[PDB]
Amino acid sequence: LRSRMFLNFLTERNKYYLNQNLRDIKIKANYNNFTMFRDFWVWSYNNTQTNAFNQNLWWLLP
Amino acid sequence: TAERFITDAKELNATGSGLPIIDGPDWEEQHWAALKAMSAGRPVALPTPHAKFGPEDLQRIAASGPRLEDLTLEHAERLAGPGQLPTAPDGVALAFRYIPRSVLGDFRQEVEPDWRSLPAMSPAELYAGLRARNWTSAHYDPAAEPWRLQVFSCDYKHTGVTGWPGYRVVVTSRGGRRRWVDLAEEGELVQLTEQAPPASPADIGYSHVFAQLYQAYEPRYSPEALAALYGSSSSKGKAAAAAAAQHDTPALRHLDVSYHGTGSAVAPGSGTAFLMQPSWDAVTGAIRWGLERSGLPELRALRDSLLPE
Amino acid sequence: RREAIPAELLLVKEDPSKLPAGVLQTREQLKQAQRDINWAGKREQVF
Amino acid sequence: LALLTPTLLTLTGQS
Amino acid sequence: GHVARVRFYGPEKNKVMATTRASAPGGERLCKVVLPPDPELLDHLVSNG
Amino acid sequence: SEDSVEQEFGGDYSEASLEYIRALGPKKGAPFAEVDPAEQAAALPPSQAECEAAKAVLENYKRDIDALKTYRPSEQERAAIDARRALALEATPEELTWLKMREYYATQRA
Amino acid sequence: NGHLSVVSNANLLTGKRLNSYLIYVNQNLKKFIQLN
Amino acid sequence: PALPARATAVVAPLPEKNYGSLRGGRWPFLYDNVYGLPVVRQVASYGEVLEGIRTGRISQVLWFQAPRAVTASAAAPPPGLGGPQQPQPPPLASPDGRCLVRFANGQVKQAVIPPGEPRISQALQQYGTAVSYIPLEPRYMPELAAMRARGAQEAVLGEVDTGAVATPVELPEDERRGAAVGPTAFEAVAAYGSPEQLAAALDDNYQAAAGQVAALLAEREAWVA
Amino acid sequence: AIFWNKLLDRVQYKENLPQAGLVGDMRISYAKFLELLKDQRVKRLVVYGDMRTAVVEVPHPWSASVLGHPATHPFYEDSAHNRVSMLRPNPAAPEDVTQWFCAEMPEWDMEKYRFYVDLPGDFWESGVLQRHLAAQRAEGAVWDPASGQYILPYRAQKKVFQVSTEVQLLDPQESWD
Amino acid sequence: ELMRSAVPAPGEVPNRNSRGQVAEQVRAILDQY
Amino acid sequence: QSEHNVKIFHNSWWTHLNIKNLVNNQDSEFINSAIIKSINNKTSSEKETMQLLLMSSSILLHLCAIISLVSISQVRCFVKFHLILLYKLSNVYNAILNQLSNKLQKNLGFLVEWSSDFITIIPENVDIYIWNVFSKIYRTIPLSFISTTLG
Amino acid sequence: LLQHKCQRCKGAGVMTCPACLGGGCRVCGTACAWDAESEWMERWGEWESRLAYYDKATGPLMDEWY
Amino acid sequence: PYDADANLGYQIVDPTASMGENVWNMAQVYNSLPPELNPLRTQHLADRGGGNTQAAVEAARSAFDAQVVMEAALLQNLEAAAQDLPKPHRLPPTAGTVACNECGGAAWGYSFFPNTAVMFGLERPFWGDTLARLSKYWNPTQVADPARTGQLLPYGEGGLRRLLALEAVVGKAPATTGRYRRDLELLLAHPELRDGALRVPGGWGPEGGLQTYLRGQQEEQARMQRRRDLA
Ligand SMILES: [Zn+2]
Ligand SMILES: [Zn+2]
Repeated sequence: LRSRMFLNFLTERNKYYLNQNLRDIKIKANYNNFTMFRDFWVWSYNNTQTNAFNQNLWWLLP
Repeated sequence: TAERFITDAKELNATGSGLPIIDGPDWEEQHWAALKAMSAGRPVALPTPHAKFGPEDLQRIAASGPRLEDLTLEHAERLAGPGQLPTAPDGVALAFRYIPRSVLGDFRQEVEPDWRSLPAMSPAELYAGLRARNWTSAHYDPAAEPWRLQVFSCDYKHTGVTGWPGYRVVVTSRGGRRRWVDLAEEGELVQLTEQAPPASPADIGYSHVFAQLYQAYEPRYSPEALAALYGSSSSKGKAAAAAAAQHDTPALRHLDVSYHGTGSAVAPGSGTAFLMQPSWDAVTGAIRWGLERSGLPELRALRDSLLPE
Repeated sequence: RREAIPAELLLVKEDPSKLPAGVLQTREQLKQAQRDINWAGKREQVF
Repeated sequence: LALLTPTLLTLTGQS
Repeated sequence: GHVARVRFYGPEKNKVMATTRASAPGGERLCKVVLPPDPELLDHLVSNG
Repeated sequence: SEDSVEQEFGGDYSEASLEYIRALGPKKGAPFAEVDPAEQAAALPPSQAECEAAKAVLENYKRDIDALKTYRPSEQERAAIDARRALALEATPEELTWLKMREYYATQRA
Repeated sequence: NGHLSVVSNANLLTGKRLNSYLIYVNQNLKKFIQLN
Repeated sequence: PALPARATAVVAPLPEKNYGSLRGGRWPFLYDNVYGLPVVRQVASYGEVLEGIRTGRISQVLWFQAPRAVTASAAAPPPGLGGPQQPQPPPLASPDGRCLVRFANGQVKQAVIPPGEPRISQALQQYGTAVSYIPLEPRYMPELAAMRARGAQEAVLGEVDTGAVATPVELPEDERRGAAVGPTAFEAVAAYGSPEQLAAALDDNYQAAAGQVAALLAEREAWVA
Repeated sequence: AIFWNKLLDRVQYKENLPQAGLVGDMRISYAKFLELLKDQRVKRLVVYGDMRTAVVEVPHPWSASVLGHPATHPFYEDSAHNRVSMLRPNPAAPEDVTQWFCAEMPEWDMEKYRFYVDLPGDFWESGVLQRHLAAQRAEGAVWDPASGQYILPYRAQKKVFQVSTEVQLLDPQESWD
Repeated sequence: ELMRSAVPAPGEVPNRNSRGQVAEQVRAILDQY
Repeated sequence: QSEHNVKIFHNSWWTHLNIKNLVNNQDSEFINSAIIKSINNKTSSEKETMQLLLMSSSILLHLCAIISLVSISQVRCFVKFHLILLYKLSNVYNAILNQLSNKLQKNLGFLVEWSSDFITIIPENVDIYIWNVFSKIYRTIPLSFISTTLG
Repeated sequence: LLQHKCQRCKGAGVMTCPACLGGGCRVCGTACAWDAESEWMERWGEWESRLAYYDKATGPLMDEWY
Repeated sequence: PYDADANLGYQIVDPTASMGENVWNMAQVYNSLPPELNPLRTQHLADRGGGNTQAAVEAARSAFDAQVVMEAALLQNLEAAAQDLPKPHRLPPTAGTVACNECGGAAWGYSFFPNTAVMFGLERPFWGDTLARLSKYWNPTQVADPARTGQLLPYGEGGLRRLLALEAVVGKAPATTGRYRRDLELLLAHPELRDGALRVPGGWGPEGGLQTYLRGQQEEQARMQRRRDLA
């Protein structure tokens, strides 16, 4: 079963062609595990979900 | 409408990187200064024919009229040069033929009358008058005088006051006198092949009028052609009968129709168009352009602050 | 050096009396057309 | 506006 | 002939509620339809009882 | 022949798994954050063939440029340049492009 | 059916462009090389 | 290279005409001013073209065209979303409906017909009279706007100055628009100059080519190392 | 459920706009849509509330008929696991496979593009949809008295890649904004 | 086969699940225990 | 027949956006005429009466809507909160900029209000200013109306 | 309440070109990006490839395999 | 695939936190794009050779964002048309329609005048009225008779030439799908391709779908049979 699933995902991603190392940085980033400004931004955005003022928050992230 | 690729050294020599572009007054203003000097009486320079005619051509043109061939020029714009890629050892040019707008003279559409001091006619009257000169109708008569119709569509509708919807017809009769009809408000939608008044003579809009204008120009055949295509037991006999049949169009004796657009006198983005319809986007973009011209050198104050940074 | 062409190959020849009935516009007609063009020019600004 | 409604209602084609 | 009744409802009467006979796939149901401006539907409705 | 997958695997499996594996993509590329061979192949400049071929055309350029420096015009084309510069000052740009169209239609008509 | 609206004189868009000319001649020479 | 005509005279404008379809006809010259081509003087009506088509006396009709501004095209997301620029929208038929009509006997007239009219459409289709569109001239086309801008921006002829001639000269072939109808800078400096200018300029442009290829190879060896 | 399942899609109507078969700028043109309509490639037409916008549903060409193409998921198979196909060689016009007859696939088994289209402001009073409806619904079974039997004619069957159109109009009042 | 309805039934339409729904199913079965 | 669930997540994701300026490529005039044309066309000095009736009805509709809105208590709370916010922010701006202004001349809490009633914190000269400005703006309506209607 | 609609198109904003309802018409619009029927499965392939990345329908099994 | 970063990361999102948290994690390092468009993959190599490695990927990112914005706009229009509202985005005409001349192509607007038909709920036209209108528009009438008027032909042009196989059985041949004819033929020449073990990607041309598998099979069988010829 684990095999089929891999073959399917592989062919679906490899359909791309029919027409440094990234993991280094893609490990290095602040992910909210499910440092000072992140939690403030998150709480503000979650407490301003209903109003239009929320818009001004969007221009403040990287 | 068919163009050409050019890979021929002697031909690329006479052009190079592409023929020059002729410039001057745009096609709708070339004859202003010349005509005004003409009527003023001063001596004005002569026009020189194009460098492609020669002696034998000017004799043909000033004799019986110009041909289509006397107007089609061509143009050649050179692509990549000599030392770029194989199969093109010296370069290639695009050659395309075309006719310019200047061939049309000082000809323009009919001028828009002054609709204030002009007598009016009801649309029902125009509908009856077009039924009169429509030989496919039941109310036809061969005694009606010829009518000249000019149908105007407004063009300063979206810029400035006084624009109008719909069409405006100008009728000219035998005496040379004119009236006009205000065919705004398309009355009731009917097909082009419709013959029935709308059961309320206030329901005449350009639908019925254009139905009658389309029906009046139907060709009328003589019944002998019909007998020839009908009775002949032959097949190609019927074919030659339908090929040799003639017709007449009474519409060429009663109506002459012309379409015009009442041109505008205000540019859709000019300054006299902003005073007539002020807005908010207008002033914002206007002072944006103003700062771009005047104080956008703050784009250099950027670097001026980035030196102390 | 220059080349010369006759000027009588470039001036067109017309016949005012050989034209259809009402093709040529009279004086009052041209004056009306001029007044109309002026009105078309100044109407929107006046309003 | 209820007085003017039969007049304004011709902008849609209705009664 | 698998519908018994239709009832034109709405303030502008473009929706109809349709009753499906026992001779229909799935027995009796009440089904709502929004109709296009088709000038041929009334004859097709009456001439099939 | 003898390309990648039957070098690394090769005798690792029967010929069945050869086709089996061969049908899942070229090697591993842009969909996998890699740098494909075809896209990297442009990131290399030309070789020394470029070098001494362009040096040879440089030497030919020097040869013919000093050939130009030892050149002098003839007597007939000199009077031709006389007439050409005369016409160049004694015309307008309009007549300039006019005779340019004359030249183009001359080369085209024949 | 149809409609009979007509303007007096078309406004040819006269009164940046380097990219336009670039893409133009580029597509032209691409077609040229793809002819043969 | 024979210099063309250069004349002048006083002429009386022609009487203005109103054929119903168009007004004007005050032009007393057989050609036009900015171009060198004959102007037409005979116009057609609606019924005239309709009958010429019905009886077959008309062979082919041609329409003028318009630029069709790019914002009014639906072949890609709009310019403003930031995608790569699309080449060009195809040009529209004549909005004002000008047309040149071509007769069976070589006559070419002008008329006004709205594209898509009811009767003419059916007549064209039934009788198969040829239809076509007159391409746009390079001074109006939007892909050659840079070329026309330069033609109105550039200077016509370059200047040669060695101290005794002050010769107007052509532009290099990589920038020469029209042709080689005047003198080249090569000839202008070699026949009206001295080996001084020859030596200096040819030395510098040769070393320019040499430095071109030298930068090429230097950056190559900077890459490989 | 029979109640709740209904009421819930009244309050939550914005969640049920199609999000599966529409990906990017998935518009078609009015002429392309008209052409697809005339030749029976549109499976379901969904005209919306204002009647000036539509979502065309067009199956993938290999998921339209029951051809055993090895691009359709193996829904229907034999004992020896070979997909089934339902071709019929058109005895009137052989030698051309695209004019053969074949059954259509159940709508709940098609892979579908969901294209967007703006209708003109005179779509209903031009009669294109009415012409199509009348053309496709005016053909059915027949009785042949020459051979004394019931008969489904050839002009009433679907050639390869053709489906039957289903027009469905939505109710503006079913929105509950 | 002449008097069949061609409108199948409110019933014989089997379920077909979207992507979000297969994700819901895969979660609710992977942590069934 | 299954049963469906309420979806509480990134709900529809496309109303989070005001994309009109991107799609319309920036980087209502046929309306107010068809209206007046209709009331002129369908229904001895009658058109002027119909037009005055239309304009009065429209202005009154907008004013009645606004007054009916602010006649709700919680909306008064809303406007009071916005007023104290704007007052404090204007105070900050005023202090800062006036101080820098006389510097260039040199060159050359919340709860005490939020829990108290409105009129005791605002002076009366403010409302007298508002009233004077209103009066001065509209004090020429009778003469303009009379001149307009009478030739 | 304040929204009005053009009465001639009925808010569509766009009328029909009958010349096409029956090298072609030159008055009526530029064909859209999806009129090319011979480019359908290619574009669909590119898009489904791009969509395969974002997908997390098989998130738990991929996670426990990792 | 979690290490080849071909799929989204290990635990970037799970649907039980806050969309507030789930975005922040999404916009950390270009996780909002797949690898093939990510510029981090290409920022290291850009050379004299092509100049496309950092340009022809930015020219693809742009089309990507354009398509995403177009989807957002089309969905806003669909939401405005699910009710009977006017659509907010006025898109240019297409290959079968022209712009309305009366308006600019702008189809509506705000006016300060209350639009009495919406306030009084009289917007939609009462089905029977539209039925009558369409029924009287599709049925024109001819009140004149060819008896007096000398017109025996119907309206139109070229009537004389207007009046000069198996369409009555099978009927018309559909001309929109010739591009698949070839493929179908192959699907008949090789029945074994109809088994459930094979899953071809899909497409029509020789470079897509069934023909790819056929070419692979034939070339590989010939290749390794000629490999048998070496020994
Ligand atoms: Zn069209
Ligand atoms: Zn409109």
